[PDB]
Amino acid sequence: MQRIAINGFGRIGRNVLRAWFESPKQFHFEIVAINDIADVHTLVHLFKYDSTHGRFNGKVDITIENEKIYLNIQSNQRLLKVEVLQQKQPELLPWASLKIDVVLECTGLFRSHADATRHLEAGAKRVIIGAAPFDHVDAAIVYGVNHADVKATDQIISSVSCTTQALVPLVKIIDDAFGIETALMTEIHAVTADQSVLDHAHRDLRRARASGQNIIPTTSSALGALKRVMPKMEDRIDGYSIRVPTINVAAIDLTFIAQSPITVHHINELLIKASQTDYAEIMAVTDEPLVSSDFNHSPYSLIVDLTQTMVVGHQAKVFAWYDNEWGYANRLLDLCDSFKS
Amino acid sequence: MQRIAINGFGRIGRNVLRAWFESPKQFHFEIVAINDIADVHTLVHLFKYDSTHGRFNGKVDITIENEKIYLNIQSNQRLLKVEVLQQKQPELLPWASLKIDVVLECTGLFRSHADATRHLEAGAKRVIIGAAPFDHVDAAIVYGVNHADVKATDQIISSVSCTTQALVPLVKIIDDAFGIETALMTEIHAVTADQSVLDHAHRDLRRARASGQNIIPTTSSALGALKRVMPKMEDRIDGYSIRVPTINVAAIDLTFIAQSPITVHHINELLIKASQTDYAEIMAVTDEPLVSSDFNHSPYSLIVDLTQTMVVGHQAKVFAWYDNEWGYANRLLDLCDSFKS
Amino acid sequence: MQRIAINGFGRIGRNVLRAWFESPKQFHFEIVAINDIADVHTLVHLFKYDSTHGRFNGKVDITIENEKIYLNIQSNQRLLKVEVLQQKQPELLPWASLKIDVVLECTGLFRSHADATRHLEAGAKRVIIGAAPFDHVDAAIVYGVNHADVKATDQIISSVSCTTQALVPLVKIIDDAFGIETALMTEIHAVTADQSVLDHAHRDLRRARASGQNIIPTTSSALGALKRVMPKMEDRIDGYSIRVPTINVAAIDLTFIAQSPITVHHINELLIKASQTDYAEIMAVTDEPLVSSDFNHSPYSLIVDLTQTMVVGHQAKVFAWYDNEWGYANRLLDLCDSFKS
Amino acid sequence: MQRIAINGFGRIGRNVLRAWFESPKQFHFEIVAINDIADVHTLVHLFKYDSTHGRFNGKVDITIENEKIYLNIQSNQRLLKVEVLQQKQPELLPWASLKIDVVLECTGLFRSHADATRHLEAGAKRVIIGAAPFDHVDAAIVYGVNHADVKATDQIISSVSCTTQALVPLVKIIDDAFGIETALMTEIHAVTADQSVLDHAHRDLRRARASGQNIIPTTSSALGALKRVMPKMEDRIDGYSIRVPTINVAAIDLTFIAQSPITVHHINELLIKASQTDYAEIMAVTDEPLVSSDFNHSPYSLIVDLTQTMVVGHQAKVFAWYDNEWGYANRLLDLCDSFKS
Ligand SMILES: NC(=O)c1ccc[n+]([C@@H]2O[C@H](COP(=O)([O-])OP(=O)(O)OC[C@H]3O[C@@H](n4cnc5c(N)ncnc54)[C@H](O)[C@@H]3O)[C@@H](O)[C@H]2O)c1
Ligand SMILES: NC(=O)c1ccc[n+]([C@@H]2O[C@H](COP(=O)([O-])OP(=O)(O)OC[C@H]3O[C@@H](n4cnc5c(N)ncnc54)[C@H](O)[C@@H]3O)[C@@H](O)[C@H]2O)c1
Ligand SMILES: NC(=O)c1ccc[n+]([C@@H]2O[C@H](COP(=O)([O-])OP(=O)(O)OC[C@H]3O[C@@H](n4cnc5c(N)ncnc54)[C@H](O)[C@@H]3O)[C@@H](O)[C@H]2O)c1
Ligand SMILES: NC(=O)c1ccc[n+]([C@@H]2O[C@H](COP(=O)([O-])OP(=O)(O)OC[C@H]3O[C@@H](n4cnc5c(N)ncnc54)[C@H](O)[C@@H]3O)[C@@H](O)[C@H]2O)c1
Ligand SMILES: [Mg+2]
Repeated sequence: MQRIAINGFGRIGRNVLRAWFESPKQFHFEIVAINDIADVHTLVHLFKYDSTHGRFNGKVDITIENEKIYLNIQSNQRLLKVEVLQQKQPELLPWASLKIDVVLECTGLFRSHADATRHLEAGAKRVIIGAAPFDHVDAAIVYGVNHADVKATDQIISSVSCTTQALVPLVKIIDDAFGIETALMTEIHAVTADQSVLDHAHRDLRRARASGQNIIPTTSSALGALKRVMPKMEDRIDGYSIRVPTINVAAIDLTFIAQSPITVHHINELLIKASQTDYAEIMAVTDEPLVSSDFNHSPYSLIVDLTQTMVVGHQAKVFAWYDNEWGYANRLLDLCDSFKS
Repeated sequence: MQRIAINGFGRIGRNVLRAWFESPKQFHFEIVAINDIADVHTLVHLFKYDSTHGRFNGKVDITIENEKIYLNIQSNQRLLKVEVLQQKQPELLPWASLKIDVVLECTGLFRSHADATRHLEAGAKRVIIGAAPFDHVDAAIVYGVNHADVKATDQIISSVSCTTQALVPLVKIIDDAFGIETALMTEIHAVTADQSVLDHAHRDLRRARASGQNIIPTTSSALGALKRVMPKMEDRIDGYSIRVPTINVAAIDLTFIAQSPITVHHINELLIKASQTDYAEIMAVTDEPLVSSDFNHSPYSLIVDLTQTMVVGHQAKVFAWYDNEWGYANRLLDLCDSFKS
Repeated sequence: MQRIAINGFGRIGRNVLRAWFESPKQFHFEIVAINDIADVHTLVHLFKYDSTHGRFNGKVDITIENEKIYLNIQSNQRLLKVEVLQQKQPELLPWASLKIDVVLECTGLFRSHADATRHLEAGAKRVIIGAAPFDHVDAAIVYGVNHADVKATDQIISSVSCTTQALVPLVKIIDDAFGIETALMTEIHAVTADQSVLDHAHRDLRRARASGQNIIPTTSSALGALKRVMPKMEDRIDGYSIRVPTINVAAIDLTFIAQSPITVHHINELLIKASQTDYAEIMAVTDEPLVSSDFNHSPYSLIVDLTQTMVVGHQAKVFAWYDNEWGYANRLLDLCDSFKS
Repeated sequence: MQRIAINGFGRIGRNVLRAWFESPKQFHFEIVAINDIADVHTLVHLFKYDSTHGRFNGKVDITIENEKIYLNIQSNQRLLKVEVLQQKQPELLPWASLKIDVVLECTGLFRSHADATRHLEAGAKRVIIGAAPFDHVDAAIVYGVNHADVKATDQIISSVSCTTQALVPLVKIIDDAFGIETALMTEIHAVTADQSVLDHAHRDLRRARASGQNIIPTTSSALGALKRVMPKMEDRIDGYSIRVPTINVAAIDLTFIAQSPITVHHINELLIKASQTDYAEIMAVTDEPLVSSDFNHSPYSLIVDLTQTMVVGHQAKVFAWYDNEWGYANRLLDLCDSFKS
């Protein structure tokens, strides 16, 4: 019965903890610690009150022992006691004391294989970097696709990105059935926590601009990450992302060149079958006239909007929605649950 | 000189009149009447104050004369005296007595050949439908591409849409140089007037949804319209539009298969060259990391963002911005100006 | 028990029906009919999918029995079967046939005593106008304040407005304990369905302006409505509303002159004591550092934010939140429930 | 001429530089240096492209002479050569060499007398802190009210806040005419650069919350600041600020108890006369139904909205708009100009 810790109690970290309590299936592992540079009182406040996902439907108590700070959290007839830490430098964390089996690295600041190793030094056995790899990882994993390819010897793992976890299924499903010559991705994405309120100095001159006022083209880490999960598609895939002023939920627009005959009907039927069989854990398809809000708090890795499917000659476009926060958080727990032996 | 009337004093109609006063170049025609179902005081207020384009830099006085209502408008060293009408039925408009050469039909309600002809019945010599054709038109015109083909028998002209005026040049330039087998268009567009503030009954169930809260995929009239200007593109292009919570400015994302070798470098050089020569009146290209608000109040039909160009194999993506209100308005003025030398 | 109909399935009508299913209290009456000008498929879609309140957690099945349309709705262990009408004129509705005890009039168009009685002609026994009075009503009711005052002969009742149901308790509690010489109200309010997406002709020149871009001061009906509930406050109170770009939830800021000694502590203690006793059904008090989204889907008529209370000399300001949709809907259900024997 | 430096090239600093170029009448002093922690290319990009105020109508060329970085800026028939620094510690800046007469302190981080004096150590003869006094200042100045009270020996000056520069004139004008017993302010203010895009750890739990999604009550420095400027009003005035999802422009809502007879007419007439006589430089009054975006890029410290004025008994509300960025930036330049140039 494994022991998970979360480093970085932000949009992803907090949602991982909520999704644990809200899941209709109880997970076999326990989350037993969290860390963030903010104090516990700020953390509990933000865990309880969320502008995107609403009030946490449960009870949180804070316990100060002589040394340690704990949360006692109850919801949906489940209970966790969760040590809270406030240590900026992940090597100085007490992962050995706490017997931590997996650390979920959700800060965005420790994606290098070196930085992820800091958690290995502090005592943890295994790290899931919750982002695209910066350089080296023992594996890059998309739950529902290649999670069985985790070797019990692998110690630094990447759960890639929200975008990746939606792209890879699409690419795999379509490449297996029709063959993909090349494809280009357009992602339309809600604002993210690293953007700016008003125009302000920032590393990226596009993300420096007022996030509430602009359509903002930007890079996606998803293409680099898809190469690692499917090296057979090197040089065959590119794309980018566009930030717009919604609070949550994203869509992927994938345009590809088929290597065999295609119709709108054949593509949709294939995606329906995939969703009903081999991918039913992470994938759904709808034909209802829905918009982004309707997928807020959806646990799926992608939801294909089949009415958007288009074909001209050898070229086609498919479209899928996903909750970039709730889908990924759920896939993190699904991944941790897959290590059970 | 020519005598222009404007039917429907909305986003487009008001921006047409504003752009006449703001144009660096005076036009060789006059706007002599406007018609709306709204009261003159409402129209003058909205003409003077605009949430998108700022205050009209000028003065407006209402006078009554012979029981007719006029606006006297002074700005940028020009004055217009403009009759104001309030007739919901085009056939009952006094175009014959006003000696109207051109009606700009900007209501959205009279796009059919028969409906547009009502202005002809009322005595105007020529209508421009400020929208895509519904059924039939004498001619579908994109200024700077095929405005020279207008013949004196073309009485009902469609100036198509914002999107078509950006898409048609892109397709043409690229098809002429490299050849397009097929292409798919994704437009990312600011909210439009016909959308909803909150979820509300509406003919279209996606545009029924709260416009400030959602990413909303919907149809685009632009592909139908492009096919009327370039019939050879039938069955070779398709696309769709996405509404997002910004007030103004749109982007087109065009994905195509080239029929000859492409690189990013070569595509960009072609588009730059086009912008300097044959399409200098309507088209610019930038290489700066810009966002939508940077194009607000730009008069160009399109501004290629050369930093977004991508190529994999035979497949490319190009990206261009436009102010969907100010570009189109200026193109309506340009079209009228071309009607007599 | 008792049989209710809803005329107008908009933000209010739809949320009344949702709130029926969601209420922890089960109500001893049934909604047996809805009427809108829109078709049933649009209505069901909007009932199921909401940008503000999320997906309805339940199922709807549309059946045709006779030539009558019905919704079979199941949620929260509860079930209703509701006839669906599409009649634009209330006198033509089948209320006598259906044996309607109470019509909830939620269109906004039949607020006058004459228009409302059309339901009574059509066969309904009692109408509740879900809006401030236009001219005369038999009674103007704030649930939890003066609902005991409904006479069995009262046939045309007004449940006033969301703003009125926050304001009246506040004014009453404070005037009763300390005395209010005069007071002024500033409401800060989310956008409402009658506002504009872009600058558009509108009867109100302020509400003509782009609702996602602007702070928009406008009128509030709550002052007239309050004066019908409390005629003593004629000439002693005024105020206005400011619309800002949020989707739901509002706040009242009430500045009053006290007729007797006041402190922050004493005002807060009073409001707390009222919330715990005579007003526990409709009122809460918090001292947590919360924001508007934290009150979305709150059923309270008002939640006082005690940290905002200020006193200078004889002048004070109190501040209360409310979900302007969900509070009002629940108060409508509470009012209907109060009519039982 | 007099020689000014800007410390902190953000929303205020950048607008100060733009306002220099845009002012119809040329200022007779020059801005010769800017310092920020961000790289010069980021600074020049943000200076040229602004989501709120549009593109700079000018050209900027970056030059390296010696080991010094210079901005050569040309706009509106005016030229400046501006050294760019990147020194986080103000004691280390080369103000002695540059013979700086006045440093505009626009970072928000150096508001204490000791912090501001670091600029004096570096050789600057005078500092204007562009914010409320933190501990002590030689003078707290509202331009147009008490800028004449500056002494030649005053070295650390506060120009207070945008809010204070609107509040003080109102309080003063109304107090001088009718007498204010007490007053309470509500400010409705656009989002600021220190807020959050999504729910995020922050020192302040309300400003932690998604700024595009929420109404957020918070504190204002203006009340403390007004006390420094007008000591007689100790114990007579309080208030607070509310952040809402617009990008720029704020309003003051001021409720006061008057010590002599008042009417709406008399209050408005007073404010109009004040604006035409003693306050013409900094104040305007409108009687048209305007909204926030109509004041974007307005240089006034306050524009009174005479249609909002209300009176009940001895109590009154007045309402004023201001562009929080452009007003304050203009007032900084005017205060510098008041020292002679
Ligand atoms: N938000 C999404 O939609 C999404 C989806 C998939 C993956 N991701 C990835 O998740 C990661 C985090 O993103 P987020 O949206 O949760 O951002 P966030 O800013 O909400 O979370 C970052 C958190 O880390 C904390 N923190 C900062 N420095 C720290 C340190 N030294 N030690 C510990 N905690 C520290 C912050 O206080 C904060 O709570 C990134 O790699 C991001 O790319 C995000
Ligand atoms: N705004 C854009 O981005 C854009 C770009 C290109 C084309 N268009 C097209 O322009 C047309 C108008 O769109 P808009 O954005 O100006 O919309 P709008 O709703 O702002 O304009 C419609 C106007 O027509 C008036 N009107 C309605 N019925 C009338 C009647 N019977 N007679 C006279 N006036 C009447 C209304 O009062 C309103 O002023 C549409 O066909 C639209 O597709 C819009
Ligand atoms: N939403 C709020 O915050 C709030 C709170 C209190 C009171 N109110 C009041 O309630 C009323 C309705 O407001 P709303 O927000 O629900 O508006 P809405 O526009 O969302 O709903 C109006 C509904 O009435 C329907 N309708 C129109 N004409 C009809 C007819 N002849 N017969 C039947 N149905 C018809 C429309 O199709 C629509 O579904 C207004 O008077 C409003 O001021 C609103
Ligand atoms: N924006 C408004 O409406 C407004 C109005 C009145 C007063 N103010 C005040 O003006 C100040 C600045 O606010 P702003 O809106 O310009 O914010 P901002 O964040 O846009 O500007 C701050 C700037 O300072 C720079 N900076 C940070 N640390 C620095 C350092 N050590 N040395 C030099 N430069 C450094 C940052 O890179 C940034 O460019 C604050 O005190 C604010 O309250 C703001
Ligand atoms: Mg909106």
